[PDB]
Amino acid sequence: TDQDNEIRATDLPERFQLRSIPVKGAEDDELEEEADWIYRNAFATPTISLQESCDYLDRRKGPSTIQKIKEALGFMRNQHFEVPFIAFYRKEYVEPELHINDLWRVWQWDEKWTQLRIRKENLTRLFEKMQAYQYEQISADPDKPLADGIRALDTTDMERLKDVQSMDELKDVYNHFLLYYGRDIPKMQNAAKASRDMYTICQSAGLDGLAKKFGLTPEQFGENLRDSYQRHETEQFPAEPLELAKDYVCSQFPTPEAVLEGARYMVALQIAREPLVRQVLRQTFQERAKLNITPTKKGRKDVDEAHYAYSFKYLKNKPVKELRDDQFLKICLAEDEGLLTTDISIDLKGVEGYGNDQTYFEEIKQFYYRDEFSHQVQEWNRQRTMAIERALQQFLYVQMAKELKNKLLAEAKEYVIKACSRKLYNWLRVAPYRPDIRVLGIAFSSARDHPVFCALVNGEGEVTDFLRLPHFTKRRTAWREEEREKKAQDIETLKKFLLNKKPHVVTVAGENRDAQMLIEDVKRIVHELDQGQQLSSIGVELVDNELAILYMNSKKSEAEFRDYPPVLRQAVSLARRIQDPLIEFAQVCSSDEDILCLKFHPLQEHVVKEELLNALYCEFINRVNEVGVDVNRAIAHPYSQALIQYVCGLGPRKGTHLLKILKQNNTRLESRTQLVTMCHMGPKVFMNCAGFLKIDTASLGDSTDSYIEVLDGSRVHPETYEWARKMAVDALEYDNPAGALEEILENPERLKDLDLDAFAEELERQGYGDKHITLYDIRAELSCRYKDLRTAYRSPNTEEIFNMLTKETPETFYIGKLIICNVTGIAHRGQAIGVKTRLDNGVTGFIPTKFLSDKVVKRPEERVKVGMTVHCRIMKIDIEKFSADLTCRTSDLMDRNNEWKLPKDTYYDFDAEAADHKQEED
Amino acid sequence: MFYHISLEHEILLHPRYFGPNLLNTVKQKLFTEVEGTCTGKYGFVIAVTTIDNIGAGVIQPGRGFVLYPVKYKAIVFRPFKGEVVDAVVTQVNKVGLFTEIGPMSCFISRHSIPSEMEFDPNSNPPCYKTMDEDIVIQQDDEIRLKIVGTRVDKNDIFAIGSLMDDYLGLV
Amino acid sequence: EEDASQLIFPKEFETAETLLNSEVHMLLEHRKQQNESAEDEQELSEVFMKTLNYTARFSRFKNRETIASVRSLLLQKKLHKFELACLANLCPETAEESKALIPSLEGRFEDEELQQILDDIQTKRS
Repeated sequence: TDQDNEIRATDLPERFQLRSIPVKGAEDDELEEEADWIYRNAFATPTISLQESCDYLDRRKGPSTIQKIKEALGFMRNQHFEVPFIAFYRKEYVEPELHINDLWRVWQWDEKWTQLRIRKENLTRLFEKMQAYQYEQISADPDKPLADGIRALDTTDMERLKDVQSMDELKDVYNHFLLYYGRDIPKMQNAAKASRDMYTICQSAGLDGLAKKFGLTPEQFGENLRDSYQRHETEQFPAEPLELAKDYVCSQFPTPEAVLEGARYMVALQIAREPLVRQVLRQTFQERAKLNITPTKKGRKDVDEAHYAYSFKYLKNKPVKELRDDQFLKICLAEDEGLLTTDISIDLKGVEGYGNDQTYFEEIKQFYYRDEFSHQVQEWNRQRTMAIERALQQFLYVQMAKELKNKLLAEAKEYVIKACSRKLYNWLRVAPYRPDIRVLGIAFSSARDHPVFCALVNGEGEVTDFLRLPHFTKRRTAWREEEREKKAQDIETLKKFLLNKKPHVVTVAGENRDAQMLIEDVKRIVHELDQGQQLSSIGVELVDNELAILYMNSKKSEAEFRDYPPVLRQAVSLARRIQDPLIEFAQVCSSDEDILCLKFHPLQEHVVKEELLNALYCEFINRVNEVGVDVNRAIAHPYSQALIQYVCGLGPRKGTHLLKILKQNNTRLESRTQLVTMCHMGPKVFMNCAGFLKIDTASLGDSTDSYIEVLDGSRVHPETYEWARKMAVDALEYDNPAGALEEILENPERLKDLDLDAFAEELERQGYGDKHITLYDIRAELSCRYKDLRTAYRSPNTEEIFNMLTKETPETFYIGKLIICNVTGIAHRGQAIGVKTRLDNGVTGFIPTKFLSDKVVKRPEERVKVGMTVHCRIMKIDIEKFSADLTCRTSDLMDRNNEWKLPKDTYYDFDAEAADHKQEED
Repeated sequence: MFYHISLEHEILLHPRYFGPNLLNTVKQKLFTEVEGTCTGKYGFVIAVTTIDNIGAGVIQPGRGFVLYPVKYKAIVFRPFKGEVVDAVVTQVNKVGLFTEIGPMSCFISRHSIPSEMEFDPNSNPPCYKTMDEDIVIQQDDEIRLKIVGTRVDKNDIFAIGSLMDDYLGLV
Repeated sequence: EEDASQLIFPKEFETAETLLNSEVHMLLEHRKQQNESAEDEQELSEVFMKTLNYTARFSRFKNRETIASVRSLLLQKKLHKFELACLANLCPETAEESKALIPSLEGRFEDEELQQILDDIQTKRS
């Protein structure tokens, strides 16, 4: 499409262009307002529910971050600098309060500010148009006072619109505006064009005039609520409500009681729609809201101990503040399935007699009350009481409770997305394997008959040779002779293959518990070679094959290796992953949303897909820019081309176009300058991506006749190349620019002698700003060019191995859980100690004889047989040996005392639970 | 449009239930059968109110089963072309608006929306709006729409609505 | 080829009697009450849930007394069932609004008495 061509040509970051709301320059005043607004609503606003900080980069913030946010906004809005560029080359302006992840939050919240600003502008035009059209009637006949139904759209309403700081407040203003002027707008449209429900019933009948005689205006009452006292004294009227009611009696409201009933609705609705009243109550709900849960007929039988809603099956007076992590999301999901019903309220339920149990309605009843014993006052007081009663229960309670649930649900979903981001970051932070490279990836299937495929990949991840072992999964200690013979032959075949190829490390898929057996066989084979010193030590590692499985399923693997079977294909991925997890993850995760196929969080499917995807890709951008991308390597190795799209300021389109020109010219990216002279890269795009693209200058050699810049293979941005050369010159204490820079790289030990503190002032003196952080980065690059900052690879620990092989987690595998196991034999030590069982996850269970039955057991043989299925409860878990103590006693299964069942919610409604099943028995 | 009509349905009975509770299993099966179905001739069937009568079943030779003609009065929701009804907005996007009238789901095309409304991809909640923004329709709003077409799919009629006429908008 | 513009309907709507949204809501809630007491019963279809929520939300009248009063009121006028049900369910607030909503209504009865009937419907709401 022509859009891609425009993006390719535009001199802006691709992600900036792809933003739904175009990025526009921001004035200083706008930046100040946005910076304060972003800080208040993004960093200084605690969540209603309990959410722990997800920040992992740190190895809350005060007002000082407002200036940092403003600097970040200026770089993005005005200078069109993407987040990676700011976090890596503008640290002095955003750090230490703002990091790369925080800058993403500011960037995300920058979008939110723009849309809110636009809406306020639109509402301002509507308010002005109504303000003018309403004035038209006054202009013609100023003498005639405005009718009671024609409220004055004064500047107070206009200013209130200008003071809106959130969408919720905006809606209150908009809803309040429509209540009084909503009816007349269609007349307003025609007049402006040519010149160029239950509420309306009370207005037509004239009850609005009666509505003004109740004692206070909606704004006045809202002030009383805000200050929690009688700031405005209700004005009393002589005639009783009924006496004034008969005046407004008509065909629509025959009886005086109906007249008052209709008038009462106006007061209740007007109070509800008052933004000040809504604002005050909105705060009240966030402070005293409580959650109550009662299971439905469906959930009363579906929510068992193993159900995810068991903990909160019954909830009574649980404050919303107590909710933590994604607890609310599970509650909502259970409600979505019809298992339970929720309720958000600000008053205690079934807690009668508790001290200060008066409901919120009673507390504010005196804020619209007249303290007099006269009969007329009591009638008016009674009339006043019902109006607010209608206002709270009918409108305010319903709307505010729904608003809180959405706010609570959003927080729960945000935590899930945060959890998904954490998992991806850990995977991408693993550095390339460093032997104490050629990698032999071994993969196997859970089936016994399936063979074992070994894939060998050179240093650049290119498959050079592979090995097929039909009977490697068989045990060398098997009693049957032929199995040992079949197993033995495969061992030597791998032994010869290892001897010749000499792989640096061997990776075995952690498909299941059988992976451990393969590890021992491979390690033993390597030990034999190392025993005679005929070959150096070869590392043996266990690698999770989840990503390898995805590559095996992905159609991309078919194109690359059509003839390679699926088991062999995943072998390549396992060997490739250890070489460079970042490249494998980026290559494996394509633009077809294959990333979502990975299991990041159990509830990752219940969150917004776009929000989840954006967070995940941010980790790739952060890691890819930090690690850097080599264009020349990508050209020679297509499978590594997936990293260019994540490069700062390039995106999928420009990144793909960058390779096209280079391949079209049949040349290499010898220098960063070629990105402009040859690839015709815009100055703004070059600024964002020049410092994140690496060129292996040494690999070029003498074949590159054109000048080769040594600094091109370092994080030092081209803008600071002169600074780096000056730093090198000072290190050697000269008294040429290209000589000291070359010499200092060979012997950077002299860099420590540099006084970089003094050099900062000289740049500051000549108008360059604070660059102390930048100078330190330049010195570090000279010491080591593009040093890898990723965490060093380490073998998986016992906890990870158990999860990797058993595919189990503490949440799903815990003590007291009811499980199903199959008896495989009797544990002996004639004499027996119990029954041995195997779980579907590979864990071998054990049932002691005493726990084998409620009553005494004489011989376990008759109780159970080999292959029998027995329902058991977990007592102990041994992840190291993949063992777990089990009990199958009938009393234990019943768990009358609830000793084995998981803990319930603190505010669990046990009284409701006891009554529910008690009525069931009857 | 909801309607109360009397329909007839023949239920087959396995000899398993030729017991004291036969007439009860007859009505139980009728309820399980008709309820929830949809038909072009009678529209959706919402519920079975009463059973007018159970005819004498017949024994079908060779087969074991017995067939009963069960005349029954039920609630049906049948829309019509040119009918104005209330609807509930359930999803809003750039293409248009999606509403529900009871069981039926409706989609409002751009040619059925007044010219004043315009699509706005920039808004966070996508919606239909005009410059004046006198009326705003978003998810969960109540609208009044004119039915413009009927298309039957897998024994499930689906309709397309319209709001192009005067006085059809969020009230 | 059956619609409110033409009023040429099948033999079936000739036989059957229409019901209003409030009556249908009442009937469906009664059915739900009877179904809930039922044990070991194929639960009510999700479609029924959705229809019930829809009917309850837009129920203009709340009690059986009001429904019966409205039924008698509209039964008094010489109105066909379809126009009666459409006016009762939508409940137009203005005579012009109802004329626009139901073209069949205009040209049939005078507007002063239509304003009277509409105001009666409004007064019936509670």
